[PDB]
Amino acid sequence: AKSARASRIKENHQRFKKNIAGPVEAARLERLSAKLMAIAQASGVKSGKSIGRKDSSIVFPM
Amino acid sequence: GSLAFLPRKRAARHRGRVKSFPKDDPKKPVHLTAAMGYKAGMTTIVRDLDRPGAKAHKKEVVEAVTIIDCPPMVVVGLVGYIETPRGLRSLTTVWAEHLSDEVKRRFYKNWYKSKKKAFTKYAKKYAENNGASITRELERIKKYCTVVRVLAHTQIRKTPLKQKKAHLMEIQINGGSVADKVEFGRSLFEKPVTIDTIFEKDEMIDVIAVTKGHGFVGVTARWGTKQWTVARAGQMGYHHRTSVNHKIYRIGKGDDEANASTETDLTKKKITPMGGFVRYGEVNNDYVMIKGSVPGVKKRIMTLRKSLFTHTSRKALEKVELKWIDTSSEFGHGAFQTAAEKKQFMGTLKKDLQTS
RNA sequence: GGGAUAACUGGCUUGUGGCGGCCAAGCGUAGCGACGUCGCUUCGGCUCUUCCUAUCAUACCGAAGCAGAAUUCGGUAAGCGUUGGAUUGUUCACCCACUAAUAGGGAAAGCUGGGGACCGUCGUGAGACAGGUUAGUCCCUACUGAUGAACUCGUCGCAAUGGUAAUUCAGCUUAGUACGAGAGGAACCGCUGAUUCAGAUAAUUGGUUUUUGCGGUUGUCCGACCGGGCAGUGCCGCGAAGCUACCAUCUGCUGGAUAAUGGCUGAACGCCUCUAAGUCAGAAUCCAUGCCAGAACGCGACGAUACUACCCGCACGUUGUAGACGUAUAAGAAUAGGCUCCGGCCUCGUAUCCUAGCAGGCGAUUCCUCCGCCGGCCUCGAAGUGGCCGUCGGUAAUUCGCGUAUUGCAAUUUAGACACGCGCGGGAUCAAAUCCUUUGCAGACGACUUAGAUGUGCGAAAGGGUCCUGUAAGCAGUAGAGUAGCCUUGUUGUUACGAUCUGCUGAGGGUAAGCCCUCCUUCGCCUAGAUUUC
RNA sequence: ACGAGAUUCCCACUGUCCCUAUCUACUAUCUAGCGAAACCACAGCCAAGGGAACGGGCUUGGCAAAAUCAGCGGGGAA
RNA sequence: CGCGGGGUUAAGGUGCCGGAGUGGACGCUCAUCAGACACCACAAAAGGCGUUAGUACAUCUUGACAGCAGGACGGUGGCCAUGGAAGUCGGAAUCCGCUAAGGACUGUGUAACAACUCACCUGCCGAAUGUACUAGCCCUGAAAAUGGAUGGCGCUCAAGCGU
Repeated sequence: AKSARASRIKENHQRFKKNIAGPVEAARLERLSAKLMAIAQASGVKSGKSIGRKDSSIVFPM
Repeated sequence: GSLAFLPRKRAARHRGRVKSFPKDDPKKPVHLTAAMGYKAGMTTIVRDLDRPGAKAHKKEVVEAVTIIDCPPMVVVGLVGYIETPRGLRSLTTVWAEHLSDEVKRRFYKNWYKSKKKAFTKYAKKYAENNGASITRELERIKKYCTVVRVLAHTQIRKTPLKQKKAHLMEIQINGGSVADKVEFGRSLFEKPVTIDTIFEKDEMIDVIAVTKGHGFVGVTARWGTKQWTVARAGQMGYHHRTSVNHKIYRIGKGDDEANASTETDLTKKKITPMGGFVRYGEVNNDYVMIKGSVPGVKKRIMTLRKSLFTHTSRKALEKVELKWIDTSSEFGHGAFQTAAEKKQFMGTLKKDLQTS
């Protein structure tokens, strides 16, 4: 029989993932993301927009 | 035995880690990946099979399903990781204001005798015009990180468990730009996320949990007998396991009051068995009906995550139609689905007349 | 009886016989002479782990009158498997089947059945002897699991490294199609199961019963009844819970590079060539992902940190440093080319920068050059910094005046950076873990999941539900077989006892000990006490 | 005919086995008290090499982190 | 060969373990586990469309080797045999003409022909080629079974081989 890591089986699975399983899982993800979208939507230094410094080693201590 | 599970030692943690989230590309919409639930037990269902090419096609099949109690999770934080030549590294994490007592219990070993001040100074960061500090961390994640995760914790006061210390985990945010998912995580702060939003019906998931322990066991039951490759005695059970390809059969709402009802049987009943789930209690929240068996004992924390790859079987993307859900008692040879059905069968009793 | 000798083999072994003639490049100056051709023909069984390939099967290729089907020979391949019986008649020991197939060896090994040597005496054409003597040498480590000091305790993670997993068959469709005179008779794509292996799980079914839970019954006993004791759990039936069973159920996943081989463009070699430069595809192969563990001396993020001293400034240390003394210097890319200011330049870092002053003073003359600290705006995440502006401080580019002596003719020119500790004076904070009791998602002990401070708390009862058994004790009905008295005959005479049956009674009993719920169902307990910690 | 004689055949039964699972008591385990012996040059990781098919100490690699608890049987001539 | 100090060497070495040269000159070699001093066995008159040096013979402006464009004819389907057999299922002979040259034919092909192809010849092109041996270095020239060895890393105009 053909192994699970056979090249031919991978090619057939790749077509199945692209032509049958893909569209179905894409539609499922759209509905799920919409539900989570609904729940969620329900001076640089002084403002933090300028990302500054908060509060063993890699080099030899000179 | 198998040498792929060779270090048969007790799991380092009781919770179990995902160890792999599905690969992320920015094209898909923003979504979560994993969730937590508590194992309630098992029950029997009848399914109207629609498997073209099978012997049981257009026939009724009896199957065993497991029930996981899933109260909504609360999103209380956000974590960002960066890519390094040494792997993924946590750059910074941004916690939300107003954490609950349960999630603070996770941070303490002796909560009763402690002066509960975890995140007391962190709360002042939000409300004392140090919001620049909070935004600076949020902007740091946006412009340096490639993977953003959400810290969500369970609500075990809703669960019929004597434990009061909730469970934390990081759930990856997949499908979007790093900027998009950061705004996603910040908007989810202090908010409950229900299970029907993370997963849904007739989809196939993976479950991660720690198996039931057995203690010191000999070669006969440990390695299955009729150096590192020679069977020996030691710990059997309490091993971290990742089981894949388990189909969700139903997601119950808990507030429906007819969770166990189908379009075939018109009986207003919930999922809890007559007398309650044995050694667990009553499921009063959202629940996920998973086909077959799943690692872990009852009332054990259960980690549910998505499939790492697009499925290659017709077992996925196939509709699940239910005919009847068992609710009879698991404490014995039960024969009644509802308290009314028992009283109707046996008539009225001596105590019934004496009380009335 | 004496002499030499402990004994053998170790780049051993494997597929193609020997002898004679003919031919025969050479060597040689007759002799050796290969390939061919001719002539003559102790043993058996038992095993577990791993390895090898000299491959039986499964995968992929090359060839064959290989039409199809089934095959045969050969190549890469050890990833994955390699059975159940007979051994009861005969022999060179080998039949029966099942299966995809029923390949061969190494580690050379232990159990189990089959199947002694010296003298002495009496004799030797030859043996006999119950005549004597005698050898018979609970610890460390490895492996499997469990804890663990130091780094304040804890939470969430990363992933170096180590292991690694899936296998074979069948059925449906293609299709009674291609192919074939007929008989027969495929395959790719698609779909559904099953074998072996592996990891889990207890709804359901079966098994198990100290639930000693309920009931029945034997012997003996508590005077009888009730309720029970003993028979190391008397015996029997059911029996939850727990544990388990291919006796039950669920699940087992995808990228890159290759071997044999088939090709493209094209020299060698004016044809030609898959190979030389370049390059396409291609096996169950290889490497990784998915999966398991986590370095207890690998790392990251976050929370709270009581003292000690957490942060800041400077004051030093008779404090530690596999080893300061200008510890100065960023393009990228090619090497049969490159750089540029677009003029030109490139062997050459023997280059560029910085480089003077009591270990570097004081005062001038003169100069806007360089250095430093602080702020403001920004920028630096691969193990996180630099730029711009402003203030202040220092500052030979030129030239002087004052000072250096005495360390006595050299003696490390004690001078840097990091870390650690001791002190002041300014700001800031008022923490945890363990023991203990408890929990059973855990367990040999440690460890682990829990809970203990007012709460949806913990514990003990109780009520209800759900399950198990199978109808309690007692009372009553002439229902009742049967055993006896009263009077005299009874065609219906009465009075007592009366096993059993029926009703009260799906009753009574048990119910978490690893079942479920509690509206004030009742009662009680609480902000401890001990140790340690930056 | 007889025989705790042997063998074969027939019927019946069986955890012998397919293929194991469950249960009970005493141990194994932990604690209090009591408390030995065998044995002991010194030790104790693996690989290749160390002419005398001899290695445990040498060579040169793999490496290599305190202190412990339980299991086992791998190693210590003719 | 007494106990010490200084100097110089032998065998062996100077890429790092490791003290001393990534020393100098000219060449050779690319190995799918090269070689680094074992040179005995496997092992031969052995297989290599690997590479370099050499020896002998041979062809060449009278045009050599390779190629392209053409010829490759006639007696004659030679004789026997064969159902059929014409160069090409077989046996045996294998001559002559025209010639520039062309076999009573080297392969494909047909039932038999036909047709194609080779040998051989000519035109175009243009200068060096062919064969067989010898000597170096390289591949193969047979290997089982715990993971390991030029001592190890590693080394390719070498850190290999010869002087």
